[PDB]
Amino acid sequence: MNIFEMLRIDEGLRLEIYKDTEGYYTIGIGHLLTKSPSLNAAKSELDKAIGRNCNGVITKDEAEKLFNQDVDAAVRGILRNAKLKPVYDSLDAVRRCALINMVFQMGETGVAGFTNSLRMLQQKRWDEAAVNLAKSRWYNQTPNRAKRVITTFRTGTWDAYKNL
Repeated sequence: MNIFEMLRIDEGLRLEIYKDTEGYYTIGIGHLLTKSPSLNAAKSELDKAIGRNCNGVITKDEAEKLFNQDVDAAVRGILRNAKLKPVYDSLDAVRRCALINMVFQMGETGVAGFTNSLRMLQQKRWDEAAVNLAKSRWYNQTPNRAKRVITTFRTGTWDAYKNL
């Protein structure tokens, strides 16, 4: 299991514009297009992102290309962030995938806000961090995905995904 397979399980693959859990316009493998209510704004962002007139639909290849960019941007983002970098540096390989997953879903800014949880992971207090991470809007809104990530931080194994 690796970061790509993990995120592909959590996000799914859709080749037509769709609305995410929060109601925003998304395409491919969790690629957020716009928070704007306009399907037109969305379609415009889409063509800009692909470099073609897509008319709301993309190919598998296009979805994967966007996915490759997003994952890369997530990693570079963590590495450039004063709050996340040190946490990332401190973790083992599997747990690193867990942090990457959070950043891909909620952005650098959002994860950087989990101050106390970040501190606990850094200290390797696994159980305590899992309990703190569950006290969030994130967990309440997307509990099955949050649980998978949380289990990953808890155990340092891919058990939560070996099912899926």
